[PDB]
Amino acid sequence: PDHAATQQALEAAVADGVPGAVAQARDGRDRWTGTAGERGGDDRYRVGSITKTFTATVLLQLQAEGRIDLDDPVEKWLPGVVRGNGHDGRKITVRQLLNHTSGIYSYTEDPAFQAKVFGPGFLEHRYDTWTPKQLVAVAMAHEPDFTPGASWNYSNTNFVLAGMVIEKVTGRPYGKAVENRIIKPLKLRATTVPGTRSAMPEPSSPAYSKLSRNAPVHDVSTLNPSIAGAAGEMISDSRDLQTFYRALLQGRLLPKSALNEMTTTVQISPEYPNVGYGLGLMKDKLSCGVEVWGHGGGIHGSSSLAQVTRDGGHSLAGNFNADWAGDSQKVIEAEFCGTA
Ligand SMILES: NCCCCCCCCN
Repeated sequence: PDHAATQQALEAAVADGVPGAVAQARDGRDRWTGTAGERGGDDRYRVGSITKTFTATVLLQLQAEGRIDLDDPVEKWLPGVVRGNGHDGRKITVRQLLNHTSGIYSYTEDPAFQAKVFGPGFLEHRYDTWTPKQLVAVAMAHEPDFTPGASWNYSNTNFVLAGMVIEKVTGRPYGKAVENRIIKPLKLRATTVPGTRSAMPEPSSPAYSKLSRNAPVHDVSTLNPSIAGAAGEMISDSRDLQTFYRALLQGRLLPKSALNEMTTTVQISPEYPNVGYGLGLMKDKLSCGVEVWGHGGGIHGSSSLAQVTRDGGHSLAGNFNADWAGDSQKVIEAEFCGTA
Protein backbone atom coordinates (compact mmCIF):
# COMPACT_ATOMS: atom_id res chain seq x y z
CA PRO A 1 0.00 0.00 0.00
CA ASP A 2 2.80 2.50 1.11
CA HIS A 3 2.79 4.79 4.20
CA ALA A 4 6.47 4.82 5.14
CA ALA A 5 6.88 8.59 5.54
CA THR A 6 3.89 8.66 7.87
CA GLN A 7 5.36 5.83 9.96
CA GLN A 8 8.59 7.84 10.15
CA ALA A 9 6.62 10.87 11.36
CA LEU A 10 5.06 8.82 14.16
CA GLU A 11 8.55 7.70 15.16
CA ALA A 12 9.69 11.34 15.19
CA ALA A 13 6.86 12.25 17.56
CA VAL A 14 7.90 9.47 19.92
CA ALA A 15 11.53 10.65 19.71
CA ASP A 16 10.25 14.13 20.69
CA GLY A 17 8.71 12.70 23.87
CA VAL A 18 5.32 11.27 22.89
CA PRO A 19 4.92 7.97 24.78
CA GLY A 20 2.69 6.44 22.10
CA ALA A 21 1.63 7.67 18.66
CA VAL A 22 -1.01 6.19 16.36
CA ALA A 23 -2.34 7.06 12.91
CA GLN A 24 -4.44 5.51 10.22
CA ALA A 25 -4.74 6.62 6.62
CA ARG A 26 -6.53 5.67 3.44
CA ASP A 27 -5.21 7.01 0.15
CA GLY A 28 -7.94 6.31 -2.39
CA ARG A 29 -8.55 2.85 -0.89
CA ASP A 30 -6.77 0.37 1.41
CA ARG A 31 -6.58 1.56 5.03
CA TRP A 32 -3.12 1.65 6.66
CA THR A 33 -2.49 1.58 10.42
CA GLY A 34 0.71 2.71 12.10
CA THR A 35 2.00 2.98 15.66
CA ALA A 36 5.18 4.10 17.38
CA GLY A 37 6.20 3.87 21.02
CA GLU A 38 3.69 2.27 23.35
CA ARG A 39 0.43 2.37 21.45
CA GLY A 40 -2.19 0.23 19.74
CA GLY A 41 -3.42 0.92 16.22
CA ASP A 42 -7.09 0.77 17.24
CA ASP A 43 -6.62 2.91 20.37
CA ARG A 44 -9.52 5.15 21.25
CA TYR A 45 -8.76 8.67 22.40
CA ARG A 46 -10.31 11.97 23.40
CA VAL A 47 -10.56 13.82 20.08
CA GLY A 48 -10.91 17.21 21.74
CA SER A 49 -11.71 20.09 19.38
CA ILE A 50 -12.51 17.70 16.51
CA THR A 51 -15.89 17.48 18.27
CA LYS A 52 -16.59 20.91 16.80
CA THR A 53 -16.97 19.44 13.31
CA PHE A 54 -19.72 17.13 14.60
CA THR A 55 -21.48 20.04 16.31
CA ALA A 56 -21.33 22.18 13.14
CA THR A 57 -22.58 19.31 10.98
CA VAL A 58 -25.70 18.95 13.13
CA LEU A 59 -26.50 22.66 12.88
CA LEU A 60 -26.02 22.58 9.12
CA GLN A 61 -28.42 19.64 8.88
CA LEU A 62 -30.96 21.51 11.01
CA GLN A 63 -30.65 24.50 8.68
CA ALA A 64 -31.11 22.20 5.65
CA GLU A 65 -34.30 20.92 7.32
CA GLY A 66 -35.55 24.53 7.50
CA ARG A 67 -35.47 24.55 11.32
CA ILE A 68 -32.97 27.36 11.78
CA ASP A 69 -31.21 30.03 9.73
CA LEU A 70 -27.55 30.24 10.76
CA ASP A 71 -27.68 33.99 10.08
CA ASP A 72 -30.24 34.26 12.90
CA PRO A 73 -29.01 36.25 15.90
CA VAL A 74 -27.92 34.08 18.80
CA GLU A 75 -30.44 36.03 20.93
CA LYS A 76 -33.30 34.50 18.92
CA TRP A 77 -32.38 31.03 20.12
CA LEU A 78 -30.72 31.81 23.47
CA PRO A 79 -32.50 34.90 24.82
CA GLY A 80 -30.53 36.78 27.47
CA VAL A 81 -27.66 34.27 27.47
CA VAL A 82 -24.98 36.27 25.66
CA ARG A 83 -25.12 39.72 27.38
CA GLY A 84 -22.15 40.19 29.69
CA ASN A 85 -19.67 43.05 29.79
CA GLY A 86 -20.17 44.04 26.15
CA HIS A 87 -21.11 40.64 24.75
CA ASP A 88 -24.35 40.94 22.81
CA GLY A 89 -26.15 38.00 21.27
CA ARG A 90 -28.45 40.44 19.47
CA LYS A 91 -25.47 41.36 17.26
CA ILE A 92 -23.89 37.91 16.85
CA THR A 93 -25.19 35.21 14.50
CA VAL A 94 -25.06 31.44 14.88
CA ARG A 95 -22.76 31.36 11.80
CA GLN A 96 -20.31 33.64 13.60
CA LEU A 97 -20.17 31.15 16.49
CA LEU A 98 -19.28 28.38 14.07
CA ASN A 99 -16.43 30.19 12.30
CA HIS A 100 -15.09 32.00 15.40
CA THR A 101 -15.80 35.52 14.14
CA SER A 102 -18.22 36.22 17.02
CA GLY A 103 -15.53 37.75 19.25
CA ILE A 104 -16.94 35.90 22.27
CA TYR A 105 -14.46 35.41 25.13
CA SER A 106 -13.20 31.84 25.31
CA TYR A 107 -14.08 30.44 28.76
CA THR A 108 -11.02 28.18 28.76
CA GLU A 109 -8.86 31.31 29.03
CA ASP A 110 -10.55 32.56 32.21
CA PRO A 111 -7.86 32.63 34.92
CA ALA A 112 -9.95 30.85 37.58
CA PHE A 113 -11.06 28.21 35.07
CA GLN A 114 -7.45 27.65 34.11
CA ALA A 115 -6.41 27.24 37.72
CA LYS A 116 -9.04 24.53 38.22
CA VAL A 117 -8.74 22.72 34.91
CA PHE A 118 -5.39 23.27 33.15
CA GLY A 119 -2.88 23.46 35.98
CA PRO A 120 -2.20 21.22 38.98
CA GLY A 121 -5.71 22.09 40.25
CA PHE A 122 -6.87 19.55 37.67
CA LEU A 123 -5.93 16.86 40.15
CA GLU A 124 -8.64 18.23 42.47
CA HIS A 125 -11.26 19.30 39.88
CA ARG A 126 -10.90 16.76 37.06
CA TYR A 127 -14.22 15.04 37.79
CA ASP A 128 -16.30 18.20 38.40
CA THR A 129 -19.42 18.63 36.28
CA TRP A 130 -19.71 21.81 34.26
CA THR A 131 -23.05 22.67 32.73
CA PRO A 132 -23.02 24.47 29.40
CA LYS A 133 -24.63 27.49 31.07
CA GLN A 134 -21.88 27.47 33.71
CA LEU A 135 -19.19 27.55 31.02
CA VAL A 136 -20.92 30.43 29.25
CA ALA A 137 -21.26 32.26 32.60
CA VAL A 138 -17.50 32.06 33.05
CA ALA A 139 -17.03 33.89 29.73
CA MET A 140 -19.74 36.47 30.38
CA ALA A 141 -17.78 38.12 33.20
CA HIS A 142 -15.45 39.42 30.53
CA GLU A 143 -15.33 41.79 27.59
CA PRO A 144 -15.42 40.34 24.07
CA ASP A 145 -12.18 40.02 22.13
CA PHE A 146 -13.62 42.14 19.32
CA THR A 147 -16.84 43.46 17.78
CA PRO A 148 -18.79 40.72 16.00
CA GLY A 149 -17.48 40.04 12.50
CA ALA A 150 -14.43 42.27 12.87
CA SER A 151 -11.75 39.61 13.30
CA TRP A 152 -11.15 35.95 14.10
CA ASN A 153 -10.25 34.24 17.35
CA TYR A 154 -10.71 30.62 18.30
CA SER A 155 -13.14 30.43 21.21
CA ASN A 156 -14.48 27.34 22.90
CA THR A 157 -17.49 29.31 24.17
CA ASN A 158 -18.66 29.55 20.58
CA PHE A 159 -19.26 25.80 20.39
CA VAL A 160 -20.74 25.46 23.85
CA LEU A 161 -23.28 28.08 22.68
CA ALA A 162 -23.72 26.16 19.40
CA GLY A 163 -24.59 23.05 21.42
CA MET A 164 -27.14 25.06 23.39
CA VAL A 165 -28.71 26.20 20.08
CA ILE A 166 -28.97 22.56 18.97
CA GLU A 167 -30.74 21.73 22.21
CA LYS A 168 -33.22 24.63 21.71
CA VAL A 169 -33.97 23.63 18.10
CA THR A 170 -34.34 19.90 18.78
CA GLY A 171 -35.67 19.85 22.36
CA ARG A 172 -33.04 17.26 23.32
CA PRO A 173 -29.40 17.38 24.47
CA TYR A 174 -27.03 18.03 21.57
CA GLY A 175 -25.27 14.67 22.01
CA LYS A 176 -28.44 12.85 21.02
CA ALA A 177 -28.38 14.73 17.70
CA VAL A 178 -24.75 13.75 17.11
CA GLU A 179 -25.61 10.12 17.91
CA ASN A 180 -28.70 9.91 15.75
CA ARG A 181 -27.57 12.01 12.79
CA ILE A 182 -23.92 11.00 12.55
CA ILE A 183 -22.67 8.17 14.77
CA LYS A 184 -25.49 5.75 14.00
CA PRO A 185 -25.96 6.35 10.25
CA LEU A 186 -22.20 6.07 9.64
CA LYS A 187 -21.88 3.05 11.95
CA LEU A 188 -19.16 4.76 14.04
CA ARG A 189 -18.84 1.94 16.54
CA ALA A 190 -15.78 3.39 18.33
CA THR A 191 -17.23 6.91 18.67
CA THR A 192 -19.01 8.23 21.75
CA VAL A 193 -20.31 11.41 23.37
CA PRO A 194 -19.46 10.61 26.99
CA GLY A 195 -21.24 13.52 28.71
CA THR A 196 -19.94 13.51 32.28
CA ARG A 197 -18.53 9.97 32.10
CA SER A 198 -14.81 9.87 32.90
CA ALA A 199 -13.74 6.36 31.90
CA MET A 200 -11.91 5.42 28.69
CA PRO A 201 -13.12 2.58 26.46
CA GLU A 202 -10.90 -0.19 25.20
CA PRO A 203 -8.61 -0.36 23.46
CA SER A 204 -6.77 2.66 24.78
CA SER A 205 -3.37 3.68 26.03
CA PRO A 206 -2.88 6.14 28.89
CA ALA A 207 -2.96 9.91 28.29
CA TYR A 208 -0.21 12.09 29.74
CA SER A 209 0.10 15.79 30.60
CA LYS A 210 2.37 18.17 32.48
CA LEU A 211 -0.53 20.49 33.44
CA SER A 212 2.10 23.19 32.93
CA ARG A 213 4.87 24.58 30.73
CA ASN A 214 10.90 20.28 34.34
CA ALA A 215 7.33 19.68 35.51
CA PRO A 216 6.04 16.28 36.54
CA VAL A 217 4.05 14.12 34.15
CA HIS A 218 0.52 13.06 35.12
CA ASP A 219 -1.72 10.28 33.94
CA VAL A 220 -4.74 12.27 32.84
CA SER A 221 -6.62 9.44 31.14
CA THR A 222 -9.75 9.92 33.24
CA LEU A 223 -11.59 13.25 33.47
CA ASN A 224 -15.14 14.62 33.29
CA PRO A 225 -15.46 15.79 29.65
CA SER A 226 -18.10 18.41 30.46
CA ILE A 227 -15.22 20.90 30.59
CA ALA A 228 -15.47 20.69 26.77
CA GLY A 229 -18.96 19.46 25.87
CA ALA A 230 -19.95 20.40 22.33
CA ALA A 231 -16.57 22.12 21.90
CA GLY A 232 -14.52 19.01 22.64
CA GLU A 233 -15.89 16.01 24.59
CA MET A 234 -16.00 13.20 22.01
CA ILE A 235 -14.03 9.94 22.03
CA SER A 236 -13.18 8.10 18.81
CA ASP A 237 -10.48 6.11 17.03
CA SER A 238 -8.41 6.69 13.91
CA ARG A 239 -10.76 4.63 11.72
CA ASP A 240 -14.05 6.28 12.65
CA LEU A 241 -12.56 9.76 12.34
CA GLN A 242 -11.64 9.00 8.74
CA THR A 243 -15.08 7.53 8.04
CA PHE A 244 -16.65 10.73 9.32
CA TYR A 245 -14.45 13.28 7.53
CA ARG A 246 -14.57 11.31 4.25
CA ALA A 247 -18.38 11.14 4.40
CA LEU A 248 -18.55 14.79 5.31
CA LEU A 249 -16.39 16.15 2.49
CA GLN A 250 -18.06 13.75 0.06
CA GLY A 251 -21.41 15.40 0.86
CA ARG A 252 -23.00 12.33 2.41
CA LEU A 253 -24.14 14.22 5.54
CA LEU A 254 -25.10 17.58 4.01
CA PRO A 255 -26.71 18.89 0.85
CA LYS A 256 -24.59 20.96 -1.55
CA SER A 257 -25.62 24.35 -0.20
CA ALA A 258 -24.84 23.28 3.36
CA LEU A 259 -21.42 21.83 2.56
CA ASN A 260 -20.70 24.99 0.58
CA GLU A 261 -21.44 27.10 3.68
CA MET A 262 -19.27 24.80 5.77
CA THR A 263 -16.34 25.23 3.38
CA THR A 264 -16.71 29.02 3.14
CA THR A 265 -13.62 30.00 5.09
CA VAL A 266 -12.25 33.00 6.95
CA GLN A 267 -8.53 33.73 6.69
CA ILE A 268 -7.28 33.36 10.25
CA SER A 269 -3.73 34.65 9.87
CA PRO A 270 -2.11 37.19 7.53
CA GLU A 271 1.12 35.14 7.61
CA TYR A 272 -0.62 31.92 6.51
CA PRO A 273 -2.94 33.00 3.66
CA ASN A 274 -3.90 29.44 2.67
CA VAL A 275 -5.14 28.45 6.13
CA GLY A 276 -8.86 29.07 6.47
CA TYR A 277 -11.52 28.33 9.07
CA GLY A 278 -15.06 27.55 7.93
CA LEU A 279 -17.94 26.17 10.00
CA GLY A 280 -16.21 23.94 12.54
CA LEU A 281 -13.80 22.88 9.77
CA MET A 282 -10.37 24.09 8.66
CA LYS A 283 -8.54 24.09 5.33
CA ASP A 284 -4.79 24.21 4.73
CA LYS A 285 -2.65 23.96 1.64
CA LEU A 286 0.38 21.78 2.26
CA SER A 287 3.92 22.20 0.94
CA CYS A 288 3.25 20.05 -2.13
CA GLY A 289 0.05 21.96 -2.96
CA VAL A 290 -2.41 19.38 -1.70
CA GLU A 291 -5.32 21.01 0.09
CA VAL A 292 -6.66 19.27 3.18
CA TRP A 293 -9.80 19.78 5.22
CA GLY A 294 -10.25 18.73 8.82
CA HIS A 295 -9.58 19.86 12.37
CA GLY A 296 -7.05 19.42 15.13
CA GLY A 297 -7.92 18.32 18.63
CA GLY A 298 -6.42 19.20 21.97
CA ILE A 299 -7.55 18.14 25.42
CA HIS A 300 -5.62 16.75 28.43
CA GLY A 301 -3.04 14.20 27.30
CA SER A 302 -4.44 14.04 23.80
CA SER A 303 -3.31 15.79 20.61
CA SER A 304 -5.45 14.58 17.70
CA LEU A 305 -5.41 15.15 13.98
CA ALA A 306 -7.93 14.39 11.22
CA GLN A 307 -7.61 15.50 7.60
CA VAL A 308 -9.03 14.68 4.20
CA THR A 309 -8.66 15.95 0.65
CA ARG A 310 -11.60 18.01 -0.62
CA ASP A 311 -13.27 15.16 -2.47
CA GLY A 312 -12.93 12.92 0.58
CA GLY A 313 -10.70 10.46 -1.25
CA HIS A 314 -7.55 10.57 0.85
CA SER A 315 -7.88 10.59 4.65
CA LEU A 316 -5.71 10.55 7.77
CA ALA A 317 -6.42 10.55 11.51
CA GLY A 318 -4.26 10.01 14.54
CA ASN A 319 -3.27 10.82 18.09
CA PHE A 320 -0.37 11.59 20.39
CA ASN A 321 -0.85 10.73 24.10
CA ALA A 322 1.32 13.59 25.33
CA ASP A 323 0.08 17.13 25.08
CA TRP A 324 3.54 18.74 25.37
CA ALA A 325 5.36 17.00 22.53
CA GLY A 326 5.02 15.77 18.97
CA ASP A 327 4.50 17.75 15.79
CA SER A 328 1.15 16.81 14.24
CA GLN A 329 1.85 18.87 11.13
CA LYS A 330 4.83 16.63 10.33
CA VAL A 331 2.46 13.64 10.22
CA ILE A 332 0.07 15.51 7.90
CA GLU A 333 2.90 16.59 5.59
CA ALA A 334 4.35 13.07 5.54
CA GLU A 335 1.04 11.50 4.60
CA PHE A 336 -0.22 13.99 2.01
CA CYS A 337 3.13 15.15 0.55
CA GLY A 338 5.54 12.33 1.42
CA THR A 339 7.64 14.84 3.36
CA ALA A 340 10.43 13.20 5.35
N1 LIG B 1 -2.43 21.76 30.71
C1 LIG B 1 -3.54 20.87 30.87
C2 LIG B 1 -3.98 20.08 29.66
C3 LIG B 1 -3.81 20.78 28.35
C4 LIG B 1 -5.07 21.08 27.55
C5 LIG B 1 -5.04 20.46 26.18
C6 LIG B 1 -3.78 20.74 25.40
C7 LIG B 1 -3.75 19.96 24.12
C8 LIG B 1 -2.59 20.45 23.29
N2 LIG B 1 -2.25 19.44 22.36
